[PDB]
Amino acid sequence: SLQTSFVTLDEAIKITNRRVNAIEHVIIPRIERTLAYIITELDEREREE
Amino acid sequence: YLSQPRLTYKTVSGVNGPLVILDHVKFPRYAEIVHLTLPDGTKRSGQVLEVSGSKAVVQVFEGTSGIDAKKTSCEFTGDILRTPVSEDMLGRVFNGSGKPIDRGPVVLAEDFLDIMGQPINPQCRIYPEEMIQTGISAIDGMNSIARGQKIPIFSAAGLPHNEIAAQICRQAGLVKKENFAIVFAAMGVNMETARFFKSDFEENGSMDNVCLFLNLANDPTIERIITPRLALTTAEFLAYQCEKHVLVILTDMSSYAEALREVSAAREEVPGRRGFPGYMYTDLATIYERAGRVEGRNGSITQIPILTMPNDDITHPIPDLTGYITEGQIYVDRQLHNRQIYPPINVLPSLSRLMKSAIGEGMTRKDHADVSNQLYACYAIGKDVQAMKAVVGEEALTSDDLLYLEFLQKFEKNFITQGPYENRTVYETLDIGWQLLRIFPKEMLKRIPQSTLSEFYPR
Amino acid sequence: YLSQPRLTYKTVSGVNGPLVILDHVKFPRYAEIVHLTLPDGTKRSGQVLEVSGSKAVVQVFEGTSGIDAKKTSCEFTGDILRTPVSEDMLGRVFNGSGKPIDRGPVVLAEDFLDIMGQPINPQCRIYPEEMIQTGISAIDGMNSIARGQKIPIFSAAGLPHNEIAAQICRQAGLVKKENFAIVFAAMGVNMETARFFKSDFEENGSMDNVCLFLNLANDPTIERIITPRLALTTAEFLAYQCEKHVLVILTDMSSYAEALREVSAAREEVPGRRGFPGYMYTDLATIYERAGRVEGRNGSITQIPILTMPNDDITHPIPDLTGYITEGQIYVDRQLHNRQIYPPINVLPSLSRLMKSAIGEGMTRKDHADVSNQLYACYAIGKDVQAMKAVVGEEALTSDDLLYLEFLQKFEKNFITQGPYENRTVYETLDIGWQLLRIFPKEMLKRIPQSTLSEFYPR
Amino acid sequence: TFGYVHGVSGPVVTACDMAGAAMYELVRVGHSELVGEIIRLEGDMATIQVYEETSGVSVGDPVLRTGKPLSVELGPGIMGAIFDGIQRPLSDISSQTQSIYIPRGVNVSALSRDIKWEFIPSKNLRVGSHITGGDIYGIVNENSLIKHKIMLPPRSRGSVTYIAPPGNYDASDVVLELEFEGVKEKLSMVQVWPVRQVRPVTEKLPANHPLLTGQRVLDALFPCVQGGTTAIPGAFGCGKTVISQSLSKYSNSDVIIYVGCGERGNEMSEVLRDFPELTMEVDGKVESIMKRTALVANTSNMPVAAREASIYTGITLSEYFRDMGYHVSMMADSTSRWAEALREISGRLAEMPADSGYPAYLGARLASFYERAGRVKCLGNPEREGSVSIVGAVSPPGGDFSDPVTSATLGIVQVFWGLDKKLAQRKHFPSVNWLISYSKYMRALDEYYDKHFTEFVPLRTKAKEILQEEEDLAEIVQLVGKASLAETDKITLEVAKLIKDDFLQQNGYTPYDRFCPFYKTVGMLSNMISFYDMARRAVETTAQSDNKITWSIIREHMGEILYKLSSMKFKDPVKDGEAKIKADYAQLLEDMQNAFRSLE
Amino acid sequence: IKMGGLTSEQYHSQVVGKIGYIARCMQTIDPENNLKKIREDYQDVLIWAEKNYRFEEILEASKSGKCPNDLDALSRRSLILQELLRLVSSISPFKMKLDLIESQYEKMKQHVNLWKSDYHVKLNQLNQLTDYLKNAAPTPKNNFLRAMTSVLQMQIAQYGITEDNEGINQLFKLGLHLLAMANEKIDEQYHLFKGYVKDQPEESPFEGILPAEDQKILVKTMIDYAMPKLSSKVLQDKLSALSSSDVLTKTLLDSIDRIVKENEKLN
Repeated sequence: SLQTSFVTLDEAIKITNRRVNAIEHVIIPRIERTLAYIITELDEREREE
Repeated sequence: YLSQPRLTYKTVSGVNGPLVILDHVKFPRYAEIVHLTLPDGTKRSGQVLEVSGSKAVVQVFEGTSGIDAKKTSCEFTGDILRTPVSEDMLGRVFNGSGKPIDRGPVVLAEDFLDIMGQPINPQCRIYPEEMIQTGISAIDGMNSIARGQKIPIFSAAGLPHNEIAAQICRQAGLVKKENFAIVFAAMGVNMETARFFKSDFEENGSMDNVCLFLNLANDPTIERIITPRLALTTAEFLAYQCEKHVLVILTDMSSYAEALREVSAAREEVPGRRGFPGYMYTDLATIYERAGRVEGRNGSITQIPILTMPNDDITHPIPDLTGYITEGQIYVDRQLHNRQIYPPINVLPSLSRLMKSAIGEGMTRKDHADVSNQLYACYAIGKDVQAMKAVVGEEALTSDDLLYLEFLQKFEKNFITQGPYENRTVYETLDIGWQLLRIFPKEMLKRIPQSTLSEFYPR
Repeated sequence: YLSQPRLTYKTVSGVNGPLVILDHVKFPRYAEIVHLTLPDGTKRSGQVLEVSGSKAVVQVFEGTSGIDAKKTSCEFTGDILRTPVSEDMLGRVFNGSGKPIDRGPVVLAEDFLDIMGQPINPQCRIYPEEMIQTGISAIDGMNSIARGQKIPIFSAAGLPHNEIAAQICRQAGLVKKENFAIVFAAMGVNMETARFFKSDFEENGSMDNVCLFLNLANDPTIERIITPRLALTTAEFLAYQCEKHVLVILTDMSSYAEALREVSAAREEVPGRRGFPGYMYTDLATIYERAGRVEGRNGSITQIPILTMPNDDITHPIPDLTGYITEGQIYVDRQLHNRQIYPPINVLPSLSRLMKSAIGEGMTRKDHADVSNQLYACYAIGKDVQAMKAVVGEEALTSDDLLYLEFLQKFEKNFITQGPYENRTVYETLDIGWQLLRIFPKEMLKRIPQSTLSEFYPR
Repeated sequence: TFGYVHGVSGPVVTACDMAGAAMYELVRVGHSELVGEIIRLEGDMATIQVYEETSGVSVGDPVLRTGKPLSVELGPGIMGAIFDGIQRPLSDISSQTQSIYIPRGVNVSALSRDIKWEFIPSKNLRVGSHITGGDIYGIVNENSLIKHKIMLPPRSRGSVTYIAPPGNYDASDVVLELEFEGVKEKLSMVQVWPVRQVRPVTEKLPANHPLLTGQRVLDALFPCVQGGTTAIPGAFGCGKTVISQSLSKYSNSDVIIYVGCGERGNEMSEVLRDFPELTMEVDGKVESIMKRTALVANTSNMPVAAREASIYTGITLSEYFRDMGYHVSMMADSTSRWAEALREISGRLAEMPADSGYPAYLGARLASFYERAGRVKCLGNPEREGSVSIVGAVSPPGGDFSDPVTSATLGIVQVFWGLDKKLAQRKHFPSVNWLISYSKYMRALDEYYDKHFTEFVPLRTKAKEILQEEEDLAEIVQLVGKASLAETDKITLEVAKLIKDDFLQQNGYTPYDRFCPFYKTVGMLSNMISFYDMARRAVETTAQSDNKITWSIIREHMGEILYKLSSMKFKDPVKDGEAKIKADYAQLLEDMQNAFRSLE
Repeated sequence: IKMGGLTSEQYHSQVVGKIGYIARCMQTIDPENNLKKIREDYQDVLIWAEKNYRFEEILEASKSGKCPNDLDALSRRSLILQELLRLVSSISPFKMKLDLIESQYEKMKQHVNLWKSDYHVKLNQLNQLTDYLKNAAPTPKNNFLRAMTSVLQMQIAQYGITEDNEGINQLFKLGLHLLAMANEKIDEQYHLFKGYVKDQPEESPFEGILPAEDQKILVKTMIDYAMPKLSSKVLQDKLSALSSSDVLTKTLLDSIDRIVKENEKLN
């Protein structure tokens, strides 16, 4: 029973760590770059006005 | 009638872009029409944009290139732009200024109508409740058009908005429980687009009932300021006086808005968003609001503008202010076009504000409203499920989420997708909608009353 | 004293928006107050916005509607706006410009003070030190306000920041282990909220301390500009001359910023960041920095500006510059508000920089700082444990996690949740804090020195 | 006397020889006498915003200098009248011209002077009696519903030197005549009042009575009051679809004034077609809604100056009928189109804009409009209390919440029924987003509720708490998973689904849900919250016990109870009377209690 | 300085307007000066009306403070008289006694907020019924409402309105229910009218409340309603014989029910 739970937990931990790494290395940087670009472009609109 | 001789001024005081400012003008008339004879005899026409004492800021339609002070002769017609209109304008091709370009004679006026139009009393404007069976299930099924409505086609560069407009033109017709006369106003359309539309009308045999106003890309860009009004004026003459059910297509309101911005920047007016004139809303409204039916008349003017959204941005001032005026919008999507779907109509952002009163029992069928509502709801939920899948993966999707994805796939494959020459009657569109809704169990069709689920679902 | 007669001019050269441009003025004074009579006898006030040569551009408090050249007269008072200040204006309701609206008499001046005031000398200001108790546990026990601090309240539209302001006005006072006064300034406050403030202060019996300035939303906006200056001139008179600890509550500084924007546009200045004046930082500093203790005077001026964070964006210029100028923040949370907690003051993002100067032996009590620190730590841990429980499940939680959840619930139900008319002395707030800390055993209160736990933990 | 046109630029004329002209005064520009309003003075030249198309207006054209500002004719004939943005009667124009076009410079009287009105003076008045502004000196039987009380104009006063006897009089006949300081002023039944001036009242009282819309979500979660100031999105599916006509058909209000500031052509046609055909039950008779409704129709292609003055005309008519002692519910179809008109006119005037191009005085104008609402002890001696409840529709670009018009609105209005784009896409109507929408009249309405619906306030509190808990739990259910939820969390989620789908979801096209009486709303919410409390009691009490109860057990046991709670929304007040509905809901509560007693 | 939001000129005009309106109300509810206590309580404002002045004279006196010029106090004092006059007028044919009038006035003046008083709501309901019946045309709904409102006015004059008499509450509720009921619910209108005449303690409620012609018309209305679906001409003749009754009565309705049951057996 312990070893079965051990294998299942190992797989689940790997999947969840992959999810967290994917978020914090792909999704969050993407949104941060989008926000920086949006702020810059709104600054440009204000400059043109 | 105006019997007094016109006054010709060689007093041009300045030229600035499309504007020609004259001085020493005897009682300038705002919006008056002027005829500029250039030194070499080239005759152009313009409209007095503003007057200040003895000055007059004419705006030349053909452009100011070649105009010089001391020699250009501006003859003031003494009247606003009154275009000639006749019933035989159907089956004719004119440039943006209304002159023939089909090698026919000049229009023998049945009447002279102000291009600005005559405002119609709202008390006697009939509410359009007759559906137009365009044959496009993405429009008939979910964004139905009522005869007399203003409903643009929002698209971008490279999308098939011209093809959709041609399909609507050649398939538009009432729902079977009077053929449309098409008035076309091309503004800034390349030669390919104008040739496409003209060939489409000739091939489909409708040219006898089509009046084309062509202002190609090479043509002057201040001329397209009057090109739509001209067209609409003719439409009005055909609709409210000749009793013809007119369908007005305006190819690129984006190019018309660019012409407006050009004139505004030349005038150094206080700009609006993105440099467009602060009064773009009113100028666009004076064009869009000329659709609809009226009491006592039998004709109508269905209006289908076409917009090229810059950067696919539906918040751009042109599409934004067009949404504020027109009753809905048909929205051509770049993603669907890239995925080779036709028509690439995205039914989530598009709507028809006169669909509710045009569909239903007696008009089309009992289930039309509910079927459309449930299709829209399922499509939105499927799009959200797709967005979630792109992040978390399909193995984490429940059975209902897989059902939503299957509905989305079959909806874009069977309902939206459609042959360019295939006109699906509203009933066939609704049958396809039901075949797609049957993917879900009745317990998941929350937006369809049970009285209709028990009648249409089990089949 | 000004003995010379006032000059009245009928030489109105123009009218433009809110401005009456008079000409042939004898040595126009900038910012002069000028009373103008309309053709029909209606009297209005105005302020000389700009001066040039012999001209004078008078921004009229009311509108320019009905004003005309050749008949409108304009008497130049010969002096800038000076307000009459006394101690008798404590317990009075004035409008934005100082005219009483409680059916009482006009202020019998003890002095005539220029509203713009002068900047308090940095070398004469003293560190605020002791505490001003607002009766609200969420800020008495966790964000206490020192005598001389400037600590704004941040909220969005619809949150009960005005109700919290009224509660603070009704309950504010000294710790008390008749030298206290409150100067309430309301700007751009709709009629309903102005009536709420007035009737609340009158009914609850605290009016003897409160001087109330009400600038309704539909009252002139230049009156909105001069309202906070009237309020702070009165506060300076009461604090630095009458030597009483004044608390100035300036409601909806966002409305004041809007009025500042309107006046800037009237001056024809180009918009600054996010549409607001470039000098808004200096103007907000001019308002806020009229506060603090001073050398050799026993009075003070605490400030609690209240802001409606537009779009709940802490980066907006008004909240941003207010945080740059002030010394703390009290956050009114939409989540707590929706959960029906009053006051919905979030204590995690809120802060009071000078809390340490406002607590301790002889000011509030020995254990104030330790109790506050432990309450904050346990609240943060409770939120964290709620997030964890949401993932692991209630069973998987340990005993300490259950204790932290219990403390979180009882803290939001007993400490934060107060009720509008529940006035808690800071000692009562600390007693409640200790009741909540006695959920945990002495060992988990790691942020409270044993010297304090041995004294206050028991019982 | 009269100036001359010096220049023309769109709607902005500039007329010379206007030495003595007053700001915002009315003038007639051109040989067709187009209405215009002086917006700026420069020496002896006046800039004029024209209220009609200026095409063809030539320099040197006469400019007649009328001495009055933009004002409306208030008197018999408003009810059932369809007006242009500047009081021009569209129906009378159509009848007089016999054509479908609005002639340029048409000068038909706003109120017909040929209709004989049944006028009955206040019997207690007499020759020599003292009267003041707002005194009801006669009543005109305008129609079966509205008794048009003829009030002395504000800022008028004196001794009645003649009061006409009861009879039939034109709108032009001299009906009263009073002397003050020796000067004799003769008053007919129609009074001219500037649209931009607030009509005086004795005292603006607090609003303390709900203004019942037909929607449960709006009536319960985010109440409105008589004399309230509400902002509502103009999104499709909601708004003009149900709420406006639902307020029209039945509500606490006694008059409806509906102004189409920037309405689309065919949507304005829809309004003008539907409204004259709606009916309501009054004193056991079905009567047309036009008998107590007036419409100020202004299409988007009409002149921008008219679009700017449309809101003011509407609110002035609403104020006039408020002074009568009525409760006038006003609907501004779009304050966003009004703000667009202000922006365009500001640009034409070459003023410096605020953020996003709007004039920096947009907030001031919105305040001047909205704050004219409220409940008031009307002027005049005969004591009465009226109210004007403004509901301003906003429609920002792409649902922007930072739109300057919306931002200026939120600082003024006390109610805001925000829009959930997700609910609209899902077709959840009304699409009110209950997380940012707010109503500041709950505190004022506590007095009304604790006397008429004593039990409603805790129900609303618990409903809001449950909805917020569901909002907090859904993030976690979708981010991580549904397996870790406690039983109480499951109760919260499923009760939130119940409330959202069958108490906050109201289809306004059905015979049973077109208008939901507040007794129905409070009874339904009482049943749902009673179920919530009792189910939570069960799951919590049986926790830490052998016979544990879980949400699954409850759902499986009493699927009938859940179905009945779901069908509670189907009760039809028209045929299922109030007593019947209350008895049915009490029976549902009894069944719930019995089934939980069996479970326990 | 603005007072109550009005320019001081408008405030001082409103003061004299209120004084004149109070004088008019007093002249209306008591032209004979019977209500001496009320006259004394309002004497300070009626001095300017009993003695003849000009509008500008009273305005100047108010501006100088000689007149009572607290517009809020004047508004309250005028609202009391207006409510009393509303009570007197709504029952104009059924005038009440002096002592009752003065007691009603005293309870008014004692009330904290007369506008929101239950007294005001009851007067609003009575005025609603009376306004409905001012131009009403003959029909069973309108006839029943007229009779019921006449008896309601009688009871109001007898017991005033400050006393929440159960009979008056029943009359209010039934009259409002009949008013709100649709004109096509004839059976329900007759049901409510007969239920009222049943539940009135008096056996013949309308003996002196209504003119003889209307009493006979009500009896005729009930007889006509009973006429259809009668199995025998003899029973119709018996209905005609019952028609000889001068006014409606509980026993008359019981006789109608007896004939109805006879027809139930016979039909």
